[PDB]
Amino acid sequence: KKVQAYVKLQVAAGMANPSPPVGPALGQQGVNIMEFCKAFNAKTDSIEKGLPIPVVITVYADRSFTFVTKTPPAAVLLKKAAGIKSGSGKPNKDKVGKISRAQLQEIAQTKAADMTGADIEAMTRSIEGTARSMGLVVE
Amino acid sequence: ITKDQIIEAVAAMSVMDVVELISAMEEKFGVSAAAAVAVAAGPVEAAEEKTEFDVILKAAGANKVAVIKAVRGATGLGLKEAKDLVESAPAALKEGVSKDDAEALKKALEEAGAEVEVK
Amino acid sequence: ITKDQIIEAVAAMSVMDVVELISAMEEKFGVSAAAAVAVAAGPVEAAEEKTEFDVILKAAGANKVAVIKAVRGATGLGLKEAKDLVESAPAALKEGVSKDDAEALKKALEEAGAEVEVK
RNA sequence: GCCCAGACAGCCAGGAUGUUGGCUUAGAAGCAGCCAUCAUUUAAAGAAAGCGUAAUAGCUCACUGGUCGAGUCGGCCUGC
Repeated sequence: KKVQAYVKLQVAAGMANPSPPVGPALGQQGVNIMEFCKAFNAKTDSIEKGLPIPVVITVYADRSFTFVTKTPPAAVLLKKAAGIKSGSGKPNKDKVGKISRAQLQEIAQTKAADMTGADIEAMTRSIEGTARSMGLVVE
Repeated sequence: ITKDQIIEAVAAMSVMDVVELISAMEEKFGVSAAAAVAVAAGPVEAAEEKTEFDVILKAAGANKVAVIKAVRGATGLGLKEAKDLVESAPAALKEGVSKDDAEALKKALEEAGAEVEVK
Repeated sequence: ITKDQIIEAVAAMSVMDVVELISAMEEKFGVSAAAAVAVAAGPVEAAEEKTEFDVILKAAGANKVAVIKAVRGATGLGLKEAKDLVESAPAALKEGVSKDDAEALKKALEEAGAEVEVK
């Protein structure tokens, strides 16, 4: 009851096994990789197959585990706003896509649940810095 | 001196010292390493006694029971607690509110016939 | 104690502290006799910047994050702020409080599982 | 150049979040190489100057707070 851990990263909705990458990790902390897989690609079946949502999961107190699929928007749509598949190896030199001022506040506000910054103008000047360092132009 | 004597040494100070202190908490190493104590000494109740404004009870007058009611409604203290905070006039009626609230609290108290001050 | 030593002592003392003094002097001597020290104590430059103790963090214990939260709300300091001001036990929590304040600040931290002293 | 309105160095504790940045690569996730090097929380924290791993991990530095309270640091020349 006292033995508990906590840690988890982003995972592609549908992928899990084999061991690498998700194998020894979160596999020697108490929970096995045997199940947990179908307990992942069975709860996230109604959204976008290509949506790396970082579901938060604890570890155990007995043997089992837990699951809490949270919420992409964010990170996503940003890569799919200026060619996600075809990107510039050396960004800054050239461009890959474009975005208007409207679609600058759009992705904004829809992620404030992770960006604690007063005023909306401060919210705009955050994804404008994260705007691009891998393709796409400001204006 | 122990850090548990300096923090207080400050509180002891007044607008004069705090300013003389902050004016003695800068240039030596620039406003940079000074901002620490500057932004810490700034929040000195006074300018907020939002902009921590409290309420002091100079006197309740002849309408003690009247002043008690106002206190029992603002602080929410019991009958015995309220009267004990009005008779000896321990001042500090309530602190932490804003300028508007305190200005309002003072008003409500004055209406009851009590003399209030705002540090 | 030498008069000069007393003067330096008072300068090292504090408001509420000298208040416990002027109050003790007022209770011992009287509002008339203690009026001398009362009118001399207040001028701790004066207007009262506000109010004396301190809130040193002897140890955050195992609940570091817990102690952090309390400090973040008391000093208004952000996350990374209380971080160090709680880990290495820099002590310096917030300077510019009195009994009901410092005593409360201590209580707030103690609740978070932090050992705090009041000197 | 930094110096007694608590720094420059010690000691204590941080040194983070998206991100294992993109590309490349069997693998490289601060730290082979190729280009960028912005943003976040905010007292500080370079998408990171070194050691280290097969790749991670781990250990330091930069920067800041507390304490320490004083000479310290980079640099040029000359004698043996």
